Amino acid sequence: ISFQNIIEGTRNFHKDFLIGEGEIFEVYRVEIQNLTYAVKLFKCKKHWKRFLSELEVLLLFHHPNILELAAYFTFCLIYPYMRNGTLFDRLQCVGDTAPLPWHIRIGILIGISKAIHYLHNVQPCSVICGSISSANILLDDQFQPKLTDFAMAHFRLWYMPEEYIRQGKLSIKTDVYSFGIVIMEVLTGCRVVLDHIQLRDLLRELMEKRGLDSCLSFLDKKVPPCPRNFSAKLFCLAGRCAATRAKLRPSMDEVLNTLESTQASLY
Ligand SMILES: Nc1ncnc2c1ncn2[C@@H]1O[C@H](COP(=O)(O)OP(=O)(O)OP(O)(O)=S)[C@@H](O)[C@H]1O
Repeated sequence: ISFQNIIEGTRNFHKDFLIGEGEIFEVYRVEIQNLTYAVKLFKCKKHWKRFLSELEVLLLFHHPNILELAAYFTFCLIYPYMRNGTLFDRLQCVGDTAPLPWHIRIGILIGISKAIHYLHNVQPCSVICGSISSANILLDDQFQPKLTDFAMAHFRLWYMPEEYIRQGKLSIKTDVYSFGIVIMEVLTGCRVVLDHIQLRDLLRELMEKRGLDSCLSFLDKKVPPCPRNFSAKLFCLAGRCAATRAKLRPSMDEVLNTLESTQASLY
């Protein structure tokens, strides 16, 4: 609420409160009364335009699965603290946390797809998210997912498709492509790059040569296998989302409906 609040809430930015740091922000945990926050300390015109883009999105649009801006000062942005961390960290079991069970994994994918579906259709101009990734998906105390990072958003590089890298093109289908790779991480528990090939290339090669049921062998070993058709629907959906040709990718609306029927077969 005040900046004085952030100094006290961090014991003046003591290291005990430092969460981490990226390219644009230094990030601290802040305790203000009986709520916990993460403050992203704005640390180059490129940097600046990405700060504005983050502010623009979060001040105008709101969704249960988008991490909301609570306050800002101007230089910093304050968000509610997400105690279960990033999807990436949980898939990689950072800190020796237990692997996520399938019903949470599919719930995470559904929530994020709703957030993207909402952003792709907000009343004035639609929003292309631009930085969809397992790192930018945060998780609350019940593993409800929260989409974050709109520094690359636009109104209409492992996660980026060819037509973006090669020709600068950007669309609704950009987010679908990135989301497809996230599904691949969620199914396998692998990083986007493997110990040195890309997860997307490995799964696409396997699906073309050996069909959808052969990916069963790449399901995350740290849980018992999900049902066969759950796996096949999700690998299929991931492969289509990550297609090289944008025209082959489903809309996020169709993705959401597919994810939701996939969840039903789990129950
Ligand atoms: N609301 C939050 N709750 C918990 N951890 C958070 C929150 N916001 C940021 N973090 C973490 O703080 C650390 C640093 O954040 P980053 O996302 O790397 O910052 P950034 O400067 O926006 O990043 P870019 O993408 O590299 S510009 C990461 O480990 C994040 O997961």
